[PDB]
Amino acid sequence: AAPKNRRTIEVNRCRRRNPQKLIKVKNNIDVCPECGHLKQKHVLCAYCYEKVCKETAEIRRQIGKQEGGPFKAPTIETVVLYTGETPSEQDQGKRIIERDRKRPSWFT
Amino acid sequence: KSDRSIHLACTAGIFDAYVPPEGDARISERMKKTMASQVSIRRIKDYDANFKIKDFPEKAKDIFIEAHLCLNNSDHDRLHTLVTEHCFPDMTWDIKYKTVRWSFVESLEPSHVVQVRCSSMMNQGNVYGQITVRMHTRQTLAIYDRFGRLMYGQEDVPKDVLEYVVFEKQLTNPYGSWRMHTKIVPPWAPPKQPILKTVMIPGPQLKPEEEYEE
Amino acid sequence: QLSPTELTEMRNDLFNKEKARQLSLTPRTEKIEVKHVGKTDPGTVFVMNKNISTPYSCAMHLSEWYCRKSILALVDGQPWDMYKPLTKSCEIKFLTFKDCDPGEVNKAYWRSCAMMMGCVIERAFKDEYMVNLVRAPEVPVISGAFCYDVVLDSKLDEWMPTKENLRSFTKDAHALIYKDLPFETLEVEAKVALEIFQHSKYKVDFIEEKASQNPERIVKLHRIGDFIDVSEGPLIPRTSICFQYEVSAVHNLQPTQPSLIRRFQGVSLPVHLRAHFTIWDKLLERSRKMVTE
Amino acid sequence: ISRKWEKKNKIVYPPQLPGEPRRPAEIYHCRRQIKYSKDKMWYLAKLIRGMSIDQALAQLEFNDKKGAKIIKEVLLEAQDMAVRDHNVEFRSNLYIAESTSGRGQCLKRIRYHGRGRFGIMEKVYCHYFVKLVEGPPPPPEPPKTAVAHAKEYIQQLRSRTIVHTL
Amino acid sequence: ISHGRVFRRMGLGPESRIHLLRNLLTGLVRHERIEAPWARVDEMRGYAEKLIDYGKLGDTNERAMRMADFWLTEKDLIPKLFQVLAPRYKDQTGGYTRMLQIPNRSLDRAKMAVIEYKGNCLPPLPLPRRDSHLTLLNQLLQGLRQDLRQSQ
Ligand SMILES: [Mg+2]
Ligand SMILES: [Zn+2]
Repeated sequence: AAPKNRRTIEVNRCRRRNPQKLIKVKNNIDVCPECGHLKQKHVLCAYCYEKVCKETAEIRRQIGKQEGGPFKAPTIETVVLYTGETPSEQDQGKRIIERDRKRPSWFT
Repeated sequence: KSDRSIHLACTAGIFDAYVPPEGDARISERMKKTMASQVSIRRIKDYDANFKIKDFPEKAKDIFIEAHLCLNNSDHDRLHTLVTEHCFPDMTWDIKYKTVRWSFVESLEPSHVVQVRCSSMMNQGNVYGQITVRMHTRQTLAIYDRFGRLMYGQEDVPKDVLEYVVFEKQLTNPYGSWRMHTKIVPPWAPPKQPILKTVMIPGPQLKPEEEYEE
Repeated sequence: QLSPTELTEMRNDLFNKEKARQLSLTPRTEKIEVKHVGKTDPGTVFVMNKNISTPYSCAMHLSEWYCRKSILALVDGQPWDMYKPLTKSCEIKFLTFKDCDPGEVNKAYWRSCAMMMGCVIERAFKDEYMVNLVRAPEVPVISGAFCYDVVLDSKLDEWMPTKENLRSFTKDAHALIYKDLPFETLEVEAKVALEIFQHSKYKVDFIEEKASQNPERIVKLHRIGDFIDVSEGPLIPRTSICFQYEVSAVHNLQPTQPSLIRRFQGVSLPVHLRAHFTIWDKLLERSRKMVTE
Repeated sequence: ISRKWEKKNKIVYPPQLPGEPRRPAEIYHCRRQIKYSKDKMWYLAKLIRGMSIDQALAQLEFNDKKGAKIIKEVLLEAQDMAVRDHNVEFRSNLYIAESTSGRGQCLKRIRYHGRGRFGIMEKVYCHYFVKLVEGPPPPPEPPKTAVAHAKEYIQQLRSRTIVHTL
Repeated sequence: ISHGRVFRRMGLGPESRIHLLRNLLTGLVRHERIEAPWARVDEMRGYAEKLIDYGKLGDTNERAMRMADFWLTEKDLIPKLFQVLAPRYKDQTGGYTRMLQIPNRSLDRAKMAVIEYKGNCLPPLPLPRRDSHLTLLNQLLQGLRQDLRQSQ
């Protein structure tokens, strides 16, 4: 089957600018208040999540350096310590992951 | 390695800049500064024996006034005639799409030839002479936008200005002329008239992994 | 005796002349520096105009979101109106409804709603009867209602408003909300507030006690359109912040002599914290219940 | 090709009398040769027509299109040139007056079909144009009321004349 | 018609569906927090909850041993499961995993999700928090709660 006639620009404009084809305005945009950045109400904030991802990427690099090779996952729990504190008396039999920076304020 | 080189008409430096004396505006070694100023006066007299330092300050006042009037009506060839090439862009670029309404009211006291220096021979065969003149006059200014609304100053109100304006001539130039080279504003100068709009200075833009430190 | 119309424009004229006097006292432009020290967009410097610029102007420099969500401003730790001019180079911090401690924002909101209800009462009762406004008690948010004390006519000493009358009050308040007037602020001399409110002995007593509590005898006046009132503190920017509004109940106070003081109670909720129909009905019933200070 | 949008940005006005409205600022910006279709870029521009600048930036940040990211960059640099060179007081006090996409210079490549047949592919390019005007966004036109409809019907009925006679 | 169909059609078949979910479960047990497309995260979340239940059944159980052997493909995570994760959740009953939505993949605009085991050593996610109790609406509802309390 082939077009019997050429569709005009008026019919084309009606089809292409029908409101179903247009982009719907989003109402769920909110200012994430921890960093003042735009987020959607149902998703995580992109800025805060990228912050957490870069920090945990450094954590995982340190874990890999301490592990030293594949197939060596520990049988004990793990805690992360920064510079300037000692491991607490609850973190006795836990693998220590040391980080060379201050503890971030959002990490407790 | 072509024979043709750039024939500069001026420089962009001030030979032994006149440090403004403190309290010169507040109040309504001298032999050494005087003999240097007059050494350069001798050199300029040698390269042109028809210079009167007493006859300079009214010509400097003129060059100032018609330079700012050509700045008023965007008369760029006459700005080149009365204004050095180092003086032109920092006089025209910031007003390229703005309307400047400048006027000269009066002079509070006559301008004073306060400094004369001269360059050395080794500047590509060219010898330049610079003269710093203290100007203390009364002027008006009203800078407008691209859209004709006002930026800075007031239309009619005249205010006092003090300035150490420095002129330069290429003495080795057969067709050289005395043109405005720079202006020395003192480090102790009073603060400028405030602008009529508001400015936000943004803080440090932070990548996510960075932390704000005060 | 002055008619309600003419007392209205004379109060408006006095307010406008005092505002013009302050603007003439600051005739030349002057640059102050404002250090935004908020958690978001930290360490941001504005170079504002002295006694002309507003925290709303700072928010408009930053973004539209700060304009639409910022209800109060902390200027050097003190609550500041969003349309109140800045005097001194300070540090600013915008406060919204959804902060960790929105208590100051709540106090400003409830004071604004009380002053709106007082305006509604004053321009709701008839010309042949007499209305006087005593004060808005600083009632906590936890009580559930804003109270305005009104001295009414001895001809209406026996009269009790009906449900359609309360709904008419609510409709007038919604008309004010739709009209969307800014909350204009004026820090004024106690003398000047006295000739503004000279035809009200209760307003004179309130102005005198505010002048007694502060050393310089400077009180705070607020205006929405034509209604001027003495405030206990800062207010919200615009009446359009209010979304759900109702004048719930009217009560008599216990001492009938020497005069009958009627406490009007209402309840309101902003756009940013609008509630559902059922939750709003329960808040309505609690607001209809008695509130004692 | 033509660059009249940039020349529109370089247009200048005479100084203003002190007794007339303030003539709000106009800022013209464009990006040329975008590897994107002008129709899809039209959908994005028709989305951000008439919005405030921050509303447009929010919508483009949470849209899912390459054109949305490109237009967001263009809007940000237009806002920067607005409050850097055109004396716009507040960076949030702008709205999008004009926002449209045009055709760019494209390229013809072959598309190998079956048999010995072939087609011509078009490496489509497009331009994006934006105009930012200082001030709050204009209010949306309120929908026509029944009072206005009755009024226009009565105006037609009172504009009736006796035709084809004296 | 897919009425009452609880399982998604994923991969190249049921083979590839179970193998994809097994690889996601393995990554989750190893790193304690992974990101993946939303549908895959949902299915793997169900499997992760059941796997922690088997770990709490314990290593001496041969059935739990066989299940962990199948569903963990590196054989060092089986000590990690049976001696780390089950003792971490010996007190909880079924709330072992947390799924949150992360916006969109930067390439094909896929709906993204991050799934973690609760507890952990990693930096915490920016979890969505409810409004503070000192908010205006919350203070009115708290006063209403008090009024009902002294009423009854
Ligand atoms: Mg498939
Ligand atoms: Zn965030």
